[PDB]
Amino acid sequence: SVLYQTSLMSALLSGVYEGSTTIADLLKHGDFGLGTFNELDGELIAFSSQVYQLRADGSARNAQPEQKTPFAVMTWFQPQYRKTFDHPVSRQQLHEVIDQQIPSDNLFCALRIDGHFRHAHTRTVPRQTPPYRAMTDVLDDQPVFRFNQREGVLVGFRTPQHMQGINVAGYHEHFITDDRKGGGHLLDYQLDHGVLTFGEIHKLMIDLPADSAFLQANL
Amino acid sequence: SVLYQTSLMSALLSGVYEGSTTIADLLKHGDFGLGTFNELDGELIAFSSQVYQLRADGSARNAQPEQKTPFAVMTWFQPQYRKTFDHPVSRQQLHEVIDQQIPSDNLFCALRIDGHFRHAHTRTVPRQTPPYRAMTDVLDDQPVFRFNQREGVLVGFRTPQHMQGINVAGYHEHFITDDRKGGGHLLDYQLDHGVLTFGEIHKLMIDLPADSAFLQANL
Ligand SMILES: [Cl-]
Ligand SMILES: [Cl-]
Ligand SMILES: [Zn+2]
Ligand SMILES: [Zn+2]
Repeated sequence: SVLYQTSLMSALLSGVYEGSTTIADLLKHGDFGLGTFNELDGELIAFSSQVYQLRADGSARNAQPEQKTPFAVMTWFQPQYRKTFDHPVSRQQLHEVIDQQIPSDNLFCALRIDGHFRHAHTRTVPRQTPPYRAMTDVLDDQPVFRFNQREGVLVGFRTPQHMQGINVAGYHEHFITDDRKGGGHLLDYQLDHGVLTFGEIHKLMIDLPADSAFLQANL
Repeated sequence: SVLYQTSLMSALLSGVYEGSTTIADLLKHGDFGLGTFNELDGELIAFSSQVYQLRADGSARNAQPEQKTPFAVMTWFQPQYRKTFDHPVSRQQLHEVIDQQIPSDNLFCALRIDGHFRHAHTRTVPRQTPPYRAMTDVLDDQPVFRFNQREGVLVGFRTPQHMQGINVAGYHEHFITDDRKGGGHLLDYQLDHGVLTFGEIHKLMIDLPADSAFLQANL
């Protein structure tokens, strides 16, 4: 298993909000992952090669193969572990299960949950036009959506602290509903019951783009 | 071209001085590069699939395929640029030639020089036994070797500042003499005349080990 990363979080945060990488290009290096759309028009969630666009209004829709991303992380998901929960468990409790099984912070984890969420709180970036506001100011203004008692899918990664420059350090998780019409970037959640699958990943490929914005960015 | 990195500089600097990766394993992902030997017994230089061990006494010898490394960076060298110097040029002048041609700090460069060095100043780490002294104290005690008016080969990489956690930020260059009996990790040099070949690299593969020392290291 290889975590295949398109560009750098530092480049995204510097104001490089467009890339030439398509959703079809992402699915060449995985069936599973997360990322951002061109102009920061929400974020993607991918699992079993199905890709959805999650937008700031709490909506999900099928991603089109031609859509472009300035940043993404994909893998061929090959989980080594399965745990079924018949009783409610919080996000932080689920992370403790994963951290106990993969206690080295120096490895990546990929995690998926299929089940019934008591709640799933989401906040997703809206489409930006330059000159760009500070990301923290954009997030202050974005409403949180609260999915209550919903069946759905969670996709996430755990990133080592030794990667903080390059990627989201810690857990990054996205959510989509069973009907695939709702979801977002997760702030917190509680699983009422469902199945966790996850695995460790030892290999990271970083693919730096050629666009002039990336090349001329100050990192 | 892919820069293939075995482990992390942060893990090496934390005191993880042994890996299970062999020189033969390194040559599976390149013909060119740099790295460190188990127990920090000097450093390797590799070019056209020839690999040499450079030790603290200023000696070079052929590396054996079974020797192990805790850290290395290798590539299939595919230079896009060639410049011949008929007149003396310093290391810092040569770097200016490369930086002008590949002005984005956000890309990697691989560089090779074949030619006659006015001087090549080297300092190479000696074999360490735990408990380990601070790397800065070890370097303070290591003599500098000065190669004067020698034909030889330089191998090096330029690492983006956006990678400082993971790798040597900036230029990392090693030197070996024509007779392959002398060389080391370069501090400074001047080329009297010779040929520079170099290329940009957009892709980095980081391969994290499984040994308990790496997994239990604090990074
Ligand atoms: Cl709620
Ligand atoms: Cl000298
Ligand atoms: Zn997200
Ligand atoms: Zn060196």
